[PDB]
Amino acid sequence: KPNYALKFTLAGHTKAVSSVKFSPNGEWLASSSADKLIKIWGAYDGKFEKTISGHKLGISDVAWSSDSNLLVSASDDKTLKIWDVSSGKCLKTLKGHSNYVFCCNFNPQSNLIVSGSFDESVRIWDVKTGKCLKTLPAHSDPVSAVHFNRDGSLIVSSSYDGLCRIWDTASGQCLKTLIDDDNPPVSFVKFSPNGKYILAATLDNTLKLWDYSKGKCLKTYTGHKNEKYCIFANFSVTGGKWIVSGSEDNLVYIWNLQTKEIVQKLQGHTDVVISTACHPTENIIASAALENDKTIKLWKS
Repeated sequence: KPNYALKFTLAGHTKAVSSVKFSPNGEWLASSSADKLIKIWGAYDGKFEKTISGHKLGISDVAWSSDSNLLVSASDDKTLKIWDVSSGKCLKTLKGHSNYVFCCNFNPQSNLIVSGSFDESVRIWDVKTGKCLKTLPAHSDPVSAVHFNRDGSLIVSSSYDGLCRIWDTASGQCLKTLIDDDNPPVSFVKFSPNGKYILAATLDNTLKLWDYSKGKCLKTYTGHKNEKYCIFANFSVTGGKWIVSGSEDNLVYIWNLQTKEIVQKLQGHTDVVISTACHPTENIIASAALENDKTIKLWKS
Protein backbone atom coordinates (compact mmCIF):
# COMPACT_ATOMS: atom_id res chain seq x y z
CA LYS A 1 0.00 0.00 0.00
CA PRO A 2 0.91 3.66 -0.53
CA ASN A 3 1.14 6.36 2.17
CA TYR A 4 0.05 9.51 0.42
CA ALA A 5 -0.28 12.51 2.71
CA LEU A 6 -1.39 16.07 2.06
CA LYS A 7 1.46 18.55 1.66
CA PHE A 8 0.18 21.63 -0.18
CA THR A 9 -3.17 23.19 -1.03
CA LEU A 10 -3.05 25.56 -4.00
CA ALA A 11 -5.62 28.34 -4.53
CA GLY A 12 -6.02 31.14 -7.21
CA HIS A 13 -8.48 29.84 -9.65
CA THR A 14 -11.62 31.85 -9.23
CA LYS A 15 -13.80 29.00 -10.54
CA ALA A 16 -13.89 25.21 -10.69
CA VAL A 17 -10.65 23.61 -11.83
CA SER A 18 -10.98 21.37 -14.90
CA SER A 19 -7.60 19.68 -15.28
CA VAL A 20 -4.10 19.42 -13.78
CA LYS A 21 -1.02 18.00 -15.53
CA PHE A 22 2.60 17.63 -14.45
CA SER A 23 5.18 18.81 -16.94
CA PRO A 24 7.09 15.83 -18.39
CA ASN A 25 10.31 17.16 -16.87
CA GLY A 26 8.65 17.00 -13.44
CA GLU A 27 9.32 20.69 -12.75
CA TRP A 28 5.82 22.11 -13.11
CA LEU A 29 2.11 21.70 -12.60
CA ALA A 30 -0.24 23.32 -15.09
CA SER A 31 -3.93 23.80 -14.23
CA SER A 32 -6.90 24.91 -16.29
CA SER A 33 -10.24 26.18 -15.11
CA ALA A 34 -13.69 27.40 -16.02
CA ASP A 35 -12.25 30.79 -15.02
CA LYS A 36 -10.62 30.88 -18.53
CA LEU A 37 -7.11 30.84 -17.06
CA ILE A 38 -4.09 28.55 -16.99
CA LYS A 39 -1.79 28.60 -13.97
CA ILE A 40 1.73 27.20 -13.55
CA TRP A 41 2.87 25.92 -10.15
CA GLY A 42 6.09 24.39 -8.84
CA ALA A 43 5.53 20.62 -8.94
CA TYR A 44 7.28 20.07 -5.57
CA ASP A 45 6.33 23.06 -3.38
CA GLY A 46 3.16 24.14 -5.18
CA LYS A 47 4.73 27.60 -5.40
CA PHE A 48 2.71 29.73 -7.81
CA GLU A 49 4.65 30.56 -10.95
CA LYS A 50 2.48 32.46 -13.47
CA THR A 51 -1.01 32.84 -14.98
CA ILE A 52 -1.65 32.25 -18.68
CA SER A 53 -4.70 33.91 -20.22
CA GLY A 54 -6.32 34.57 -23.57
CA HIS A 55 -9.17 32.09 -23.87
CA LYS A 56 -12.56 33.81 -24.12
CA LEU A 57 -14.52 31.10 -22.25
CA GLY A 58 -13.80 28.35 -19.75
CA ILE A 59 -11.08 25.75 -20.35
CA SER A 60 -11.83 22.03 -19.93
CA ASP A 61 -8.35 20.54 -20.47
CA VAL A 62 -4.66 21.38 -20.81
CA ALA A 63 -1.61 19.29 -21.79
CA TRP A 64 2.18 19.59 -22.08
CA SER A 65 4.52 19.13 -24.99
CA SER A 66 7.18 16.44 -24.56
CA ASP A 67 9.90 19.01 -23.85
CA SER A 68 7.80 20.82 -21.19
CA ASN A 69 8.08 24.07 -23.20
CA LEU A 70 4.55 24.13 -24.62
CA LEU A 71 0.94 23.80 -23.49
CA VAL A 72 -2.27 23.18 -25.40
CA SER A 73 -5.63 24.05 -23.87
CA ALA A 74 -9.20 23.27 -24.90
CA SER A 75 -11.98 25.79 -24.26
CA ASP A 76 -15.71 26.35 -24.58
CA ASP A 77 -14.69 29.15 -26.92
CA LYS A 78 -14.25 26.43 -29.59
CA THR A 79 -10.54 26.97 -29.91
CA LEU A 80 -7.42 25.28 -28.75
CA LYS A 81 -4.44 27.48 -28.03
CA ILE A 82 -0.74 26.66 -28.14
CA TRP A 83 1.20 28.39 -25.37
CA ASP A 84 4.92 28.92 -24.98
CA VAL A 85 5.13 28.52 -21.21
CA SER A 86 8.27 30.52 -20.46
CA SER A 87 7.33 33.60 -22.50
CA GLY A 88 3.63 33.14 -21.81
CA LYS A 89 2.79 33.82 -25.46
CA CYS A 90 -0.11 32.31 -27.32
CA LEU A 91 1.67 30.88 -30.36
CA LYS A 92 -1.32 29.53 -32.29
CA THR A 93 -5.07 29.53 -31.85
CA LEU A 94 -6.53 26.43 -33.45
CA LYS A 95 -9.98 26.95 -34.97
CA GLY A 96 -12.47 24.57 -36.74
CA HIS A 97 -14.29 22.74 -34.11
CA SER A 98 -17.97 23.70 -34.30
CA ASN A 99 -18.51 23.25 -30.61
CA TYR A 100 -16.81 23.26 -27.26
CA VAL A 101 -13.41 21.62 -27.26
CA PHE A 102 -13.25 19.26 -24.30
CA CYS A 103 -9.91 17.40 -24.41
CA CYS A 104 -6.40 17.63 -25.87
CA ASN A 105 -2.90 16.11 -25.91
CA PHE A 106 0.33 16.41 -27.90
CA ASN A 107 1.75 13.33 -29.57
CA PRO A 108 5.10 12.26 -28.03
CA GLN A 109 6.92 13.95 -30.89
CA SER A 110 4.89 17.13 -30.15
CA ASN A 111 4.53 17.99 -33.84
CA LEU A 112 0.83 17.08 -33.61
CA ILE A 113 -2.05 17.93 -31.31
CA VAL A 114 -5.19 15.82 -31.06
CA SER A 115 -8.45 17.30 -29.82
CA GLY A 116 -12.02 16.25 -29.14
CA SER A 117 -15.20 18.23 -28.93
CA PHE A 118 -18.93 18.40 -28.38
CA ASP A 119 -19.15 18.61 -32.19
CA GLU A 120 -18.58 14.83 -31.96
CA SER A 121 -15.31 15.01 -33.95
CA VAL A 122 -11.65 14.25 -33.31
CA ARG A 123 -9.26 16.66 -34.98
CA ILE A 124 -5.51 16.42 -35.61
CA TRP A 125 -3.58 19.70 -35.79
CA ASP A 126 -0.10 20.70 -36.97
CA VAL A 127 1.84 22.27 -34.08
CA LYS A 128 4.07 24.42 -36.32
CA THR A 129 1.40 26.05 -38.51
CA GLY A 130 -1.57 25.64 -36.15
CA LYS A 131 -3.74 24.27 -38.95
CA CYS A 132 -6.18 21.37 -38.80
CA LEU A 133 -4.64 18.39 -40.58
CA LYS A 134 -7.63 15.99 -40.25
CA THR A 135 -11.23 15.98 -38.98
CA LEU A 136 -12.32 12.50 -37.89
CA PRO A 137 -16.11 11.94 -37.77
CA ALA A 138 -15.24 10.01 -34.69
CA HIS A 139 -18.45 9.66 -32.66
CA SER A 140 -22.16 10.38 -32.43
CA ASP A 141 -21.87 12.23 -29.11
CA PRO A 142 -19.40 14.60 -27.41
CA VAL A 143 -15.81 13.34 -27.33
CA SER A 144 -14.79 13.22 -23.67
CA ALA A 145 -11.08 12.39 -24.12
CA VAL A 146 -8.31 11.86 -26.72
CA HIS A 147 -4.82 10.41 -26.33
CA PHE A 148 -1.82 9.33 -28.42
CA ASN A 149 0.01 6.11 -27.81
CA ARG A 150 3.70 5.83 -27.05
CA ASP A 151 4.90 6.48 -30.57
CA GLY A 152 2.06 8.53 -31.85
CA SER A 153 0.94 5.96 -34.41
CA LEU A 154 -2.43 5.58 -32.69
CA ILE A 155 -5.10 7.81 -31.20
CA VAL A 156 -7.61 6.56 -28.64
CA SER A 157 -10.85 8.52 -28.12
CA SER A 158 -13.93 8.20 -25.90
CA SER A 159 -17.42 9.59 -26.16
CA TYR A 160 -20.81 9.89 -24.54
CA ASP A 161 -22.05 7.60 -27.34
CA GLY A 162 -20.63 4.75 -25.26
CA LEU A 163 -17.68 3.94 -27.51
CA CYS A 164 -13.92 3.88 -27.33
CA ARG A 165 -12.17 4.04 -30.66
CA ILE A 166 -8.59 3.51 -31.83
CA TRP A 167 -7.46 5.53 -34.84
CA ASP A 168 -4.52 5.30 -37.22
CA THR A 169 -2.86 8.69 -36.84
CA ALA A 170 -1.46 8.75 -40.38
CA SER A 171 -4.52 7.66 -42.34
CA GLY A 172 -7.30 8.64 -39.91
CA GLN A 173 -8.95 5.22 -40.23
CA CYS A 174 -10.88 3.61 -37.40
CA LEU A 175 -8.87 0.50 -36.43
CA LYS A 176 -11.10 -0.61 -33.58
CA THR A 177 -14.27 0.06 -31.66
CA LEU A 178 -14.53 -1.11 -28.04
CA ILE A 179 -17.68 -1.39 -25.92
CA ASP A 180 -18.66 -3.77 -23.17
CA ASP A 181 -22.12 -5.10 -22.52
CA ASP A 182 -23.65 -2.03 -20.96
CA ASN A 183 -23.32 1.11 -23.04
CA PRO A 184 -22.71 3.76 -20.44
CA PRO A 185 -21.13 6.99 -21.65
CA VAL A 186 -17.33 6.76 -21.70
CA SER A 187 -16.07 9.78 -19.77
CA PHE A 188 -12.31 9.26 -20.07
CA VAL A 189 -9.70 7.06 -21.73
CA LYS A 190 -5.91 6.93 -22.09
CA PHE A 191 -3.17 4.50 -23.18
CA SER A 192 -1.09 2.79 -20.51
CA PRO A 193 2.52 4.03 -20.31
CA ASN A 194 3.82 1.07 -22.30
CA GLY A 195 0.86 1.62 -24.63
CA LYS A 196 -0.37 -1.96 -24.68
CA TYR A 197 -3.49 -1.15 -22.62
CA ILE A 198 -6.09 1.59 -22.47
CA LEU A 199 -7.60 2.75 -19.20
CA ALA A 200 -11.17 3.94 -19.71
CA ALA A 201 -13.81 5.38 -17.36
CA THR A 202 -17.58 5.10 -17.77
CA LEU A 203 -20.40 6.99 -16.09
CA ASP A 204 -21.40 3.86 -14.18
CA ASN A 205 -18.79 4.21 -11.43
CA THR A 206 -16.37 1.95 -13.30
CA LEU A 207 -12.81 2.10 -14.57
CA LYS A 208 -11.63 -0.65 -16.87
CA LEU A 209 -8.27 -1.70 -18.25
CA TRP A 210 -8.46 -2.99 -21.79
CA ASP A 211 -6.07 -4.80 -24.06
CA TYR A 212 -7.27 -3.04 -27.14
CA SER A 213 -5.57 -5.31 -29.61
CA LYS A 214 -7.52 -8.24 -28.34
CA GLY A 215 -10.61 -6.23 -27.54
CA LYS A 216 -10.67 -7.55 -24.02
CA CYS A 217 -11.34 -6.08 -20.58
CA LEU A 218 -8.60 -7.26 -18.28
CA LYS A 219 -9.26 -5.40 -15.03
CA THR A 220 -12.07 -3.47 -13.42
CA TYR A 221 -11.61 -0.82 -10.73
CA THR A 222 -14.67 0.04 -8.67
CA GLY A 223 -15.54 1.68 -5.36
CA HIS A 224 -15.43 5.34 -6.43
CA LYS A 225 -18.33 7.60 -7.49
CA ASN A 226 -18.43 8.56 -11.18
CA GLU A 227 -21.84 9.04 -12.75
CA LYS A 228 -22.14 12.69 -13.88
CA TYR A 229 -18.50 13.91 -14.70
CA CYS A 230 -15.46 13.41 -16.95
CA ILE A 231 -12.93 12.59 -14.25
CA PHE A 232 -9.32 11.90 -15.26
CA ALA A 233 -7.72 8.61 -14.22
CA ASN A 234 -4.00 7.81 -14.25
CA PHE A 235 -1.38 5.09 -14.14
CA SER A 236 0.99 5.61 -11.20
CA VAL A 237 4.33 3.89 -11.76
CA THR A 238 6.87 5.79 -9.66
CA GLY A 239 6.43 3.52 -6.64
CA GLY A 240 3.78 0.84 -6.60
CA LYS A 241 1.76 0.23 -9.74
CA TRP A 242 -1.50 1.97 -8.91
CA ILE A 243 -4.59 3.31 -10.63
CA VAL A 244 -5.36 6.85 -9.45
CA SER A 245 -8.69 8.62 -9.90
CA GLY A 246 -10.78 11.40 -8.47
CA SER A 247 -14.38 10.76 -7.51
CA GLU A 248 -17.73 12.51 -7.16
CA ASP A 249 -17.58 11.74 -3.42
CA ASN A 250 -14.70 14.30 -3.11
CA LEU A 251 -12.05 11.59 -2.63
CA VAL A 252 -9.02 10.49 -4.62
CA TYR A 253 -8.97 6.71 -5.06
CA ILE A 254 -5.91 4.52 -5.42
CA TRP A 255 -6.24 0.90 -6.50
CA ASN A 256 -3.57 -1.75 -6.78
CA LEU A 257 -3.30 -2.12 -10.55
CA GLN A 258 -2.97 -5.91 -10.57
CA THR A 259 -5.31 -6.94 -7.76
CA LYS A 260 -7.92 -4.15 -8.33
CA GLU A 261 -8.16 -3.56 -4.57
CA ILE A 262 -8.54 -0.07 -3.17
CA VAL A 263 -5.32 0.70 -1.30
CA GLN A 264 -5.86 4.31 -0.23
CA LYS A 265 -8.46 7.06 -0.36
CA LEU A 266 -7.34 10.69 -0.11
CA GLN A 267 -9.63 13.06 1.81
CA GLY A 268 -10.02 16.84 1.99
CA HIS A 269 -11.55 18.15 -1.11
CA THR A 270 -14.98 19.72 -0.66
CA ASP A 271 -16.28 19.09 -4.14
CA VAL A 272 -15.90 16.57 -6.98
CA VAL A 273 -12.26 15.68 -7.60
CA ILE A 274 -12.52 16.30 -11.34
CA SER A 275 -8.83 15.74 -12.10
CA THR A 276 -5.76 13.94 -10.76
CA ALA A 277 -2.21 13.65 -12.09
CA CYS A 278 0.84 11.54 -11.21
CA HIS A 279 4.33 13.05 -11.10
CA PRO A 280 6.73 11.53 -13.68
CA THR A 281 9.51 10.70 -11.21
CA GLU A 282 8.30 11.21 -7.60
CA ASN A 283 5.44 9.72 -5.65
CA ILE A 284 3.41 12.90 -5.93
CA ILE A 285 -0.23 13.18 -6.84
CA ALA A 286 -1.95 16.37 -7.79
CA SER A 287 -5.69 16.64 -7.36
CA ALA A 288 -8.13 19.34 -8.27
CA ALA A 289 -11.74 19.95 -7.50
CA LEU A 290 -14.87 21.70 -8.65
CA GLU A 291 -16.82 24.93 -7.93
CA ASN A 292 -17.33 24.58 -4.20
CA ASP A 293 -13.61 23.83 -3.69
CA LYS A 294 -11.56 25.49 -6.44
CA THR A 295 -8.34 24.13 -4.94
CA ILE A 296 -5.59 21.95 -6.14
CA LYS A 297 -3.86 19.65 -3.71
CA LEU A 298 -0.51 17.96 -3.73
CA TRP A 299 0.03 14.66 -2.04
CA LYS A 300 3.18 12.67 -1.39
CA SER A 301 3.94 9.16 -0.27
